[PDB]
Amino acid sequence: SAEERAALERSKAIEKNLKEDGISAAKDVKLLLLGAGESGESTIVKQMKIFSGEDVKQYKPVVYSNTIQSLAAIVRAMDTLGIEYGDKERKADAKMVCDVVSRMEDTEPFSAELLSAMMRLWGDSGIQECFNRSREYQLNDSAKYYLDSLDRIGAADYQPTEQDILRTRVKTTGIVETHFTFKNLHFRLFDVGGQRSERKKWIHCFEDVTAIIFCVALSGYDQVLHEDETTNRMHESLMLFDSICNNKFFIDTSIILFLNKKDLFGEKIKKSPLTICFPEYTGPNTYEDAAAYIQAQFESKNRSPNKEIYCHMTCATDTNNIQVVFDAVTDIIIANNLRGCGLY
Amino acid sequence: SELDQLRQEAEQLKNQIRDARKACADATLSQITNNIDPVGRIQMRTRRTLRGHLAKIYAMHWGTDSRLLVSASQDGKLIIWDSYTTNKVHAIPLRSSWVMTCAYAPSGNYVACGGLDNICSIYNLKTREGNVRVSRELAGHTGYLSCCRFLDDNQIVTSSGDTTCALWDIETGQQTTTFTGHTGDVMSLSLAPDTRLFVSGACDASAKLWDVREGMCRQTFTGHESDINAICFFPNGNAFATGSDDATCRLFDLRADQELMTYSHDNIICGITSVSFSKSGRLLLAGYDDFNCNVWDALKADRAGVLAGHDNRVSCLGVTDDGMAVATGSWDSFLKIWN
Amino acid sequence: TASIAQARKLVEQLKMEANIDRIKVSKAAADLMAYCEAHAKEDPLLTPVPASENPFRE
Amino acid sequence: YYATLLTLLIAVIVFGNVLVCMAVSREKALQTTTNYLIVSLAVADLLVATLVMPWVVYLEVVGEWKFSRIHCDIFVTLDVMMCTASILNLCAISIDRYTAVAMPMLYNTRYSSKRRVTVMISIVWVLSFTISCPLLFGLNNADQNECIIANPAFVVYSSIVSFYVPFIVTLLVYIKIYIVLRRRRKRVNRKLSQQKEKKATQMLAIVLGVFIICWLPFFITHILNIHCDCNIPPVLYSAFTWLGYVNSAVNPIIYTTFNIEFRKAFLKILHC
Ligand SMILES: NCCc1ccc(O)c(O)c1
Repeated sequence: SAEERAALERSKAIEKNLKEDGISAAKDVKLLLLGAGESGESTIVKQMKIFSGEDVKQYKPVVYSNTIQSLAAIVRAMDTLGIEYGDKERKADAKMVCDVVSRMEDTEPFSAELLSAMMRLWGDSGIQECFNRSREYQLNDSAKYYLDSLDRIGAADYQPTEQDILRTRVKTTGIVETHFTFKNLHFRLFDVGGQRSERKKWIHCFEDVTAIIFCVALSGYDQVLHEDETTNRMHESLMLFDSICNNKFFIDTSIILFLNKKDLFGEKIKKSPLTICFPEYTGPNTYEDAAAYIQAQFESKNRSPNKEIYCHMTCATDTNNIQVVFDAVTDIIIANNLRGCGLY
Repeated sequence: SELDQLRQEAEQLKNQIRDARKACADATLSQITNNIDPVGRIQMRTRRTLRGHLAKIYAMHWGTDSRLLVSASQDGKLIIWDSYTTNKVHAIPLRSSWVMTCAYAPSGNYVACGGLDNICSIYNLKTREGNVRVSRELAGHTGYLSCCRFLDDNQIVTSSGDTTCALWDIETGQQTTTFTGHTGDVMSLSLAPDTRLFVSGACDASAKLWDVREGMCRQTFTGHESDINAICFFPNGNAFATGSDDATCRLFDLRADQELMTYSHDNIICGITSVSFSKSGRLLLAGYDDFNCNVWDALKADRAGVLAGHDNRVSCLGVTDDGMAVATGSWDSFLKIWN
Repeated sequence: TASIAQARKLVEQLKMEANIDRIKVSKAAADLMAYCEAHAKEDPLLTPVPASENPFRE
Repeated sequence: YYATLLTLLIAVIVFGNVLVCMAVSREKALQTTTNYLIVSLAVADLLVATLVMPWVVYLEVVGEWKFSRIHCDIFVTLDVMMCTASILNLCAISIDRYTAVAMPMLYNTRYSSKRRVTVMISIVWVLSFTISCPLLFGLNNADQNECIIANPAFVVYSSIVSFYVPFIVTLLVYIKIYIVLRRRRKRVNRKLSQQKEKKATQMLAIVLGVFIICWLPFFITHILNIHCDCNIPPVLYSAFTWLGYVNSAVNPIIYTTFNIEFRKAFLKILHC
């Protein structure tokens, strides 16, 4: 039938787009970033990210829909709090905004009528009072900013952003994806900082990650927080490292280990050099030997013949971070390809 | 002082609940069903294979017409399939590829998904353009979304890795009710046939029966030792079943406030990832980590048959409303329709 | 004193659940069976549907 | 009448190669470009052992080809086609390993991976057909019960295209892969990782050595026996011809017994 042929044409178009996307998506490198504290995670991310307009250009319709949904929330605040508009006609305009939101039309092109009514609503002292009473009814202050500038959001039709906050996504928390390129490789680094939840449940989703980047701090050799119940950062870092190293989903996934804060470590070891975390350590009270012992403590956790740990010492002011990851990734991929052939 | 008095009172109340349980737990389904015939051997075969995902499939759900199937995978594409022809109907790109749950609205107008980004995204499938766009984003969770299920077009129930569930108003985009009382991450939700009650399973292994309108936990059930990964309701709404990492499935009755039956086998050392019931409730299906799905006789605690066409862990199961077909999905990127 | 507020919430939840009425397990099991038996003839997975009727076999 | 002593060679060639085919066909871990090329190699060896070797035995039993002329033309054509396909599969394996090291991002994918395997296998069988095709008519010039390839028009062409070009291809590529592995080994610089490189610097030599020793003396003789009067008795020519099939018996082990996934597949197949 003609109807089935039309369905087949739609299906073929879907399959074609899915295949083209899969083709481009596969040409990449995936890196998972882990640590057992604040560590050097933020340092390594800032260093790796040497896209800036990418999100700005892409979220215009998001800021727009947040602006309208918030304005409807303000109208709800208006009726909940008992704050009236000076011009009672604006209440009808307030209803229009709520209907736009309740109709799920707040992402649609913004008409002249919507701009006229919303600008009339925004200039009323009762809307500013609704924000003044935002402590009773919860309102979005960023949307307040965009509403003050609503004339531009509407009249211009499109503008990448009016704020450099990047929507903040403070609540987004969760997984933070950092995209970058270096030489001829693209990378996606997954900074999983917001998952204050059980790792067993979410770790499997990264089973196919090309490599794991693990950041620890050398200065943590004697750094004990009250939250750590007398245990120092070095031991928490080693326990997490061992847990991930022998995880059933990462048996063959290589680890790139960064030992950060080498300057603070080298200065701190003048007093009590590595005695506090590793009381059994015996050797010169020097930067090189203490660092070698710590690295050995991390190296000893690799129990798989098909896995290796790359180690590099860093400093916040040490910019040689992107080449180290690039080279480690190259060697990881080569090793995996060599095992495919079985040479090696 | 006050803390010790309250802890002792809590222990006394738990003991009273346990004794109240013993007052009724003087029978079991495994004995009363000795008077009925077994279902016999079930030999289901695949009738359709659905290809298209390039990554592990994490979620699947059947619509109310028994024809349109929705699935989601690590590719970041939510795909709506015509289960009779294998024709694809929709492919919805996601803003975040870390998707773990999806649902299909009973009206056929909306779909939902979410995952590790802590945002529940509601999509409108019935548009004038013919394209599918995000209709709403539900923000406010502080952990990953483990299950999303629609009650109606304007109301959705979410569950997250933040020890809580919530009832969301889709049109407003805000939480209206929250469900607290869990201590571990919550893994799954199942809604009652009448939409008024729902259940949740938790890492602490205490599944709970929640009152949607009251906003509180009405009943707490225990029995598993490890995390509960899947939960579903018995078709008549008076019973539910859970699957856990203990390679065990358990059937509970809400009015008895009891565990009725334990499903286990000596050769099952893999956990349960999905649980579902047939239209009559006679069959219980569960997906396992050994790349198959066992079909249990829900009234016998035995094995009715096995579906074993997958090359990786089974991630999702579903049964049509009329019982005509069973769908499976796994980490091998394929979906299968069994009959 | 957060642990006290938490203990109070736990005590109130247990006091509520302790007063829920209950039925015998044998009755719940009998009702469960009655449902399954009443609709057993209607369930395509227990009573296979012929290809002329089954939309996946036709 | 002692040709039957070659029966075990046929039995060995088929046995090892069927295990390879089953190792892939019964397993999903072994689903790589190298495993597909290895299976193609195993197929070429199974076909030479099944379609050609029994007639090599028949001809050795009775030196007179007491069979039809068409049957011989077919036999000769298949002998050349299958030996050429085996050599070209060795070339395809070597070049795939080169891609794996020289351009690691192209190897570790799925779309270009399937395209490269399809092209390499197709070109191997297309060339083996093209090269053996002239033996189906005319040039064979068989006489009475003797139907042995000895036409310079075909012998020189075939020897160059079926062996010397494929020969020079693998050795430079394998040596280059070694140069890359050695130069990286000397920079990466715990004993096992160097040892793992060492096994590679030994396994590559094995692949090259067995190829060189099995096929080289045949093709030199193959050309020399027609080029000029020389001391090449039929026993030497036949011994080198048989060595050419010994290579087919050898391939399944050097290609599959070093790979742990193949070892596991074999243990499953063999109930071991
Ligand atoms: N019998 C060994 C196979 C063979 C024979 C003749 C040839 O020209 C050739 O290239 C290969």
